[PDB]
Amino acid sequence: MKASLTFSLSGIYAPCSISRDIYLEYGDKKAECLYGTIRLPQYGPGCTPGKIVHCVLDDSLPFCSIVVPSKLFGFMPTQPTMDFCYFEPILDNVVPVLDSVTFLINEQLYSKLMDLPQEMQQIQFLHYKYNINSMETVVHSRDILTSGLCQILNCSPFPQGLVDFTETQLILVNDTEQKLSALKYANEDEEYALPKIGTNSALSIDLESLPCTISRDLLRPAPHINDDNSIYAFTDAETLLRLDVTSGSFITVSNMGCVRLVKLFVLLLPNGFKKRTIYAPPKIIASFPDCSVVTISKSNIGHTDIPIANQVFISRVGGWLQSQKCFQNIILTTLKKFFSESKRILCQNDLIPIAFDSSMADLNIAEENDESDDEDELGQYYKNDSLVWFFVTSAELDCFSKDNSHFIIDPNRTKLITTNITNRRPLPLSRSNLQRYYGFAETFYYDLHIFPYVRQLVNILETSFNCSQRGITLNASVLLHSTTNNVGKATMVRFASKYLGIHLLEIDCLSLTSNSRQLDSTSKIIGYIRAKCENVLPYASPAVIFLAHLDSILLDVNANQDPEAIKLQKSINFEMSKLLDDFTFKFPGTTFVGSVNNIDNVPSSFRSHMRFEILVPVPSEAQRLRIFQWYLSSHELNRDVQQKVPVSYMDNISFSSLSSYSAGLTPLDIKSIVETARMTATARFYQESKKCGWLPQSILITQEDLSKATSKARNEFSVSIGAPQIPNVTWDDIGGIDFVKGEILDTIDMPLKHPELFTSGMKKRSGILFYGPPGTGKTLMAKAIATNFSLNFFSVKGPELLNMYIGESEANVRRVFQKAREAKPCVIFFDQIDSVAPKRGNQGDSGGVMDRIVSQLLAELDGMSTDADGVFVIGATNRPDLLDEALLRPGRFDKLLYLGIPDTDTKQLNILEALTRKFVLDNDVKLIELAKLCPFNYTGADFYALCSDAMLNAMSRIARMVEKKVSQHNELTGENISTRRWFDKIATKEDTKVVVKMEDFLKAQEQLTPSVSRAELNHYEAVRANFEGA
Amino acid sequence: WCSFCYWYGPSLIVLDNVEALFGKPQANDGDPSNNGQWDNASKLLNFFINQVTKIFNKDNKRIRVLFSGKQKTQINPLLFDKHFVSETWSLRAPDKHARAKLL
Ligand SMILES: Nc1ncnc2c1ncn2[C@@H]1O[C@H](COP(=O)(O)OP(=O)(O)OP(=O)(O)O)[C@@H](O)[C@H]1O
Ligand SMILES: Nc1ncnc2c1ncn2[C@@H]1O[C@H](COP(=O)(O)OP(=O)(O)OP(=O)(O)O)[C@@H](O)[C@H]1O
Ligand SMILES: [Mg+2]
Ligand SMILES: [Mg+2]
Repeated sequence: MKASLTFSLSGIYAPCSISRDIYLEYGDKKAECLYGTIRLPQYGPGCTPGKIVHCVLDDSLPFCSIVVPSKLFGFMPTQPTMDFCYFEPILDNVVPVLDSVTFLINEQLYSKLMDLPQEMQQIQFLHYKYNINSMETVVHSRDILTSGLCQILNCSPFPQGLVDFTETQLILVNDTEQKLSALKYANEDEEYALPKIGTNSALSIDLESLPCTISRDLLRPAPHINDDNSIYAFTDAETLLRLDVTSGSFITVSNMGCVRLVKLFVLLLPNGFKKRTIYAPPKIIASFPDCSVVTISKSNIGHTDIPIANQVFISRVGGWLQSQKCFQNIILTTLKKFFSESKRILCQNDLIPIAFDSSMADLNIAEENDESDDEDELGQYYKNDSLVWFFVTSAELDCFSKDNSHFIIDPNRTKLITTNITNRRPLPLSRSNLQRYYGFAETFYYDLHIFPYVRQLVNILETSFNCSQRGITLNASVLLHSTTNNVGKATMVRFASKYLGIHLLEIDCLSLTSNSRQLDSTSKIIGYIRAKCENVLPYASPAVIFLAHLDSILLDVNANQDPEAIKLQKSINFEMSKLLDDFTFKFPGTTFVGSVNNIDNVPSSFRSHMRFEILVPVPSEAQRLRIFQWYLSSHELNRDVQQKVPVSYMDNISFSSLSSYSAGLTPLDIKSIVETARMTATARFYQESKKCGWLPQSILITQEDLSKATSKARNEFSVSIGAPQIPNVTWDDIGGIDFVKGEILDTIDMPLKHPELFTSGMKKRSGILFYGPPGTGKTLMAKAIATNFSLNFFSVKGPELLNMYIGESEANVRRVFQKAREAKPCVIFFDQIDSVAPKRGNQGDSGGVMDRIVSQLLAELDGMSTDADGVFVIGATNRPDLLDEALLRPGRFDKLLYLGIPDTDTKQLNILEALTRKFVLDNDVKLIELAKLCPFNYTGADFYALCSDAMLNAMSRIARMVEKKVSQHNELTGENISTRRWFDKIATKEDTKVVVKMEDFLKAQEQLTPSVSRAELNHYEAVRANFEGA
Repeated sequence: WCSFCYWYGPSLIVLDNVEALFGKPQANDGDPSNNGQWDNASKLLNFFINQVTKIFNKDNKRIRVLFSGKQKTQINPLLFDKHFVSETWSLRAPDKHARAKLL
């Protein structure tokens, strides 16, 4: 509900107070004090999370009104205040008590508390200082305690709740941090820092634009006339009180150009805006393009002057989002609506924004003319999603007039007259956004330090026009391509265009292409591009033309296809190349952007007509940290959920723990992650919504749901060859268990640059070729290190993915190493190299009908290995007799690394016990050492086969115990029947609780469980590891 | 279809046999070159996914879609690659008790 909002200078922790009507109607006597919730009229689409409030009766307050302590929000009497709120009483009175709170305090009072000998002295002094009362005090994280001096950091479990001094654990913090000086409430500032002056000519000061529109009910002075925000402008009372007006009735503006007329309004305290500017709708900033930033004027121009235009011409500004044929009906309709709905003020040489809903094709609604209002209700079931400019000429005003620069249009009198083109520069996004104001599906945004190649493309386009045209012309063409196929490369253009104010045309010739049959539809494609562009390219001042998916059109030439079709390809290639230059003849300053998903398929016959190309890689850690910040920022996460309850993350999120551990190689579409989380978080919210113990009144994301989401995203893509980073537990890189473990870390610690920022260009990498423990271990070993000192395990799966097809399979090697390197930091596991089994040309593959894997692997990954960065090998060879030793040598991939199998003296017996753990051994004695009754040289993975046999023996014991219980089940059932029901309906715990007490690991071991290997083959490995494996 | 869908508010679409509209031919051999990744049907599928994705990002309440088919993998590559699909189910040969109720 809405209630009248008012303020007091009372302390932040004092109770609010409510008008007698609210107190009598909603003061439930089951509670000593009425709890409630507040929200304010925040600007824009979002909303603040509803803040709990505590209140008391006051019969003096006007009907349906609230007083709140100004310092709760940080308001001050130095500026005009708000007047109404969203409120609710907390029905059912239940409110959570916080598990803990953290406080941060200046050094003086911090030390004065920390040196106190007892807890209650600290508590009571805090109570005195801040008027905090146990149980009753409402608190939120980031709440102020005193500006300059102390603040409330965080709360648990919820970010808001009640404090109990006996059970809310109190955490007290100081660090002398200068951030205390940044505590300034919402205001604390002496305005006389601009000293008073008796008169001024124009008060020229910076003009800027809002991040959003302003809802009409916010318009505090509320002029009675129905009139348009498009004429309104908004700023503080500061500077306004330096004029001789408030809520100014008449303002006019010019900045070394034409004049605009505007109306002024005051912005209120809750904003986070600049301390000094005027904020305007973009309708202003369509004038003064990218400049003209500072000058205004105010005078009594008139209350109802300029009331007509006898004739005008109004114009399409033109643009691909405008000039295409099928949108015309709705744009013209909403255009006439813009003039029909009210009188409005216009200037000569002036721009009106108009927006519409796409996909309104075929649907015409307002078939009946006039009648009762309907357009506005559709206009609130609509919400706009594409935006275009219309331009109006000067009015042909009758007779002589001193006013010759501005005019009013209204539904009566003169009609709209359309005219062909009026070319105009699109606004640069850094001067003012537009999408944000209209809340459209938003062009992503960059900071130019972290992404290189956006800066590259920017530097191309920014120079080729504006900075060039002072001199001789220069066209440009660029091709964009990427190894990975979802990299967002099209979105790059959507960005850079708006960033540089480049007028964009974009072409969906991927499929919107008529008959388009490559092998038949002869030339229609070329007509489709040419005749389309020709109708819209002329009289666009800059121009970039962007084609999606050139692989739809261009293709290679091969023996496999009809020469007739090949000559069709030839014709299309040639005419495309000619039209590409023809734009450079007919339409000066045109620039061309191509995009291709696989660079090889465009023949060099076209590729020669590049001016540049860019490899766009998959992003890396610093980029991913930026990109998650985007998706989890408030306004983009919210705007599409129409549900009134807002959504947010909470700042305990670890963007760094996402950035790598959670993100690996993942091929963008992090969107999929954030949406998967948003669903799951919403589910638990609607779960508790079933009148459960509390309702935190906001959807709150949590790290656990991000972890679940990312792990799901690695397996829902079930075809994916990859693997997660953490297949390892209890085995976290125990570098002290043996010397060899003490040396695996060398190959990772060094390229982690901890010894130096290595040159990436001298010493060959100490990649490891692991004999290790030859019999068993290797399956674990690489995974164990990979999780605990590295970051992924995407691995070559070495036996698979050799393509049989003629001359193809080099593609799979080049792809696998590309996909490996595409994750910056982590190894590839390689099985036995017998997965490749390179074997020098004889007694096998014989190097003839197959060479394609090894003939690549000898080279390209060794090139990377010699630059010695990012990616590392950890192969697990056992049978070098099967291999050619063209690798496995000091010249390429050295460090033939051996460990052997421990003879009998092992801590690994203790670690065997430690991993039979997680399941109970009832004995007090550990009884492990009797396993050493095994004859020596035995210590293989069969340790855990023996734990399996012991567990199965416990299972057999409990199985025969339940069989005995079944046999006597007549003791509690009329028959020894229904066993499959009985165990479930009795279920007296006893849930397979483990019985390792029977020590049956020896009872297995004494059988000489022959899956162990102990033969001379082990001696063979043990000797040859030294004799040849070194 | 999309035009009607946006009109009727919260709405749902199904396609009883998606294989006919958007099944990639299983032979993987419509052309030997890379453009086998964009035969005519897959071209339709991409157009559809683009339209839907664009309207969906405006307001997720408005349209969902159900695809019924033969084998969850065998529909189409692009359908998974773009993360258009997600939450999923399958029917299984009914158990004896339900089998009795059916009979
Ligand atoms: N790094 C990113 N930054 C911003 N938006 C991104 C990013 N990665 C993906 N997206 C979003 O995903 C979509 C990417 O579409 P786009 O056409 O640019 O590429 P794609 O479809 O993955 O590739 P292709 O052009 O090869 O078909 C857009 O909606 C874009 O906003
Ligand atoms: N040194 C060890 N300490 C403890 N457990 C070990 C050890 N070596 C092997 N194991 C057991 O065996 C697993 C790792 O070795 P495993 O028997 O799986 O290798 P493998 O299959 O012979 O290896 P490869 O990949 O070379 O074929 C571990 O998960 C553990 O159960
Ligand atoms: Mg794309
Ligand atoms: Mg193994």
